[PDB]
Amino acid sequence: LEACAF
Amino acid sequence: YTRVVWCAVGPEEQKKCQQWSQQSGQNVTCATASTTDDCIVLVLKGEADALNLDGGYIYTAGKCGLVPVLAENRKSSKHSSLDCVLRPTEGYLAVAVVKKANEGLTWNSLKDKKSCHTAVDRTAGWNIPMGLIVNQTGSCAFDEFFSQSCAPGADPKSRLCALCAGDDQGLDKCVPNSKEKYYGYTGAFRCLAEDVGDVAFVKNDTVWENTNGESTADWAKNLKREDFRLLCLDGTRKPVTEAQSCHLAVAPNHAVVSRSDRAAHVEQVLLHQQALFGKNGKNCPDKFCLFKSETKNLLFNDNTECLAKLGGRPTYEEYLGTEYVTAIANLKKCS
Ligand SMILES: *[C@@H]1O[C@H](CO)[C@@H](O[C@@H]2O[C@H](CO)[C@@H](O)[C@H](O)[C@H]2NC(C)=O)[C@H](O)[C@H]1NC(C)=O
Ligand SMILES: *[C@@H]1O[C@H](CO)[C@@H](O[C@@H]2O[C@H](CO)[C@@H](O)[C@H](O)[C@H]2NC(C)=O)[C@H](O)[C@H]1NC(C)=O
Ligand SMILES: *[C@@H]1O[C@H](CO)[C@@H](O)[C@H](O)[C@H]1NC(C)=O
Ligand SMILES: C[C@@H](N)[C@H](O)c1ccccc1
Ligand SMILES: [Fe+3]
Ligand SMILES: [Zn+2]
Ligand SMILES: [Zn+2]
Repeated sequence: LEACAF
Repeated sequence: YTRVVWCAVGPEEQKKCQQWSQQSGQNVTCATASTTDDCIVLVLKGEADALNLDGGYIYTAGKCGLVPVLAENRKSSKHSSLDCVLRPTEGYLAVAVVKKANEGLTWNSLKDKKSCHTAVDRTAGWNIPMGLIVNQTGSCAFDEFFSQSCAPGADPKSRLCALCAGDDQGLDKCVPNSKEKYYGYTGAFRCLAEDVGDVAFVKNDTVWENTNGESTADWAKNLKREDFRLLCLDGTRKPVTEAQSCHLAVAPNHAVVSRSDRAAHVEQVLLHQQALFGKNGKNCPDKFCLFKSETKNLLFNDNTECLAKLGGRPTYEEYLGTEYVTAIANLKKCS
């Protein structure tokens, strides 16, 4: 909910 | 200066990109992926330099460090005194569209109906409407609100993909790229037009561009604006000429994103490329038009007049606006 989704 | 590697989403964008590459004398070359997220990854790996993205995707890209470079700017609403490239972008109107003949339908009776979305994660097609619905229902089960839907990008075996049709051969059902018949603005509107769905979540401009002869495409050539209505948040229904007073939200214009370390260069090349192939461009229509693709909105929306410089070298959060960023954040809590 705040960092890169990859 | 060097070559800018564009990322095309799907085979049709790849084809347009290849034509652009050829006409640019390889000043632009192409990388292609099956989904926008895959393209975002290619850019992160440095295997591609950039691509134009819907606001919802800019949020994904931004979270990963990519930055907005230039924004799409359409035929100016505000009677301006400045060139398109320097003109601020206004935003587009996210709307909910239904058939006038589907008489009982309003924003308040959408539950258990059939829906058409541009794609999961996109602004008008998903983030705005589902964020509103989740909020109003006080429930995160947005995958159980509509009875069936075509929301490219969702699980192909789920209700959210039940209405999607795939390509000519019936393959790639629900893939989030133009091969899916009901993908994007025009695909979701088509899903409504053919009555596969009860409501389509697109933008104002989509309805106009695919009705009353604006599109000669077979499914759209006979569509009449009077046969459609917009659903306003206060439960009323209005003619599609009233989008200004009957929309779900104002969405940030689609924009080009790239790695921060390549931004300056990508910008330089694009500004030059549009001088050649943009609207009034030296080589458009004679050779190639960057902003045309027979209403399929490949690489760029077909209604784009130019790519505009951004004011204040905005971060992705500034470009999208705090409200929208928080709206996405809130919705993301559900998944
Ligand atoms: C909704 O979209 C339509 C289509 O983009 C807008 O109409 C275009 O508006 C421009 C500038 O205002 C006109 O020069 C064009 O002739 C219109 N195009 C067509 C095909 O009619 C309309 O203004 C938009 N409405 C709102 C509220 O933004
Ligand atoms: C859904 O509801 C949430 C909660 O109100 C909205 O998020 C709030 O947005 C306001 C106005 O921008 C902010 O000041 C609040 O800080 C937000 N609250 C939270 C919990 O962070 C959100 O905008 C709504 N979603 C949509 C699409 O309207
Ligand atoms: C290709 O890029 C080079 C470098 O800017 C430029 O000199 C040339 O005019 C460009 N040609 C086209 C057709 O894009
Ligand atoms: C939301 C605002 N910060 C943004 O620049 C914007 C405006 C119109 C269109 C696109 C983007
Ligand atoms: Fe969009
Ligand atoms: Zn408004
Ligand atoms: Zn700033």
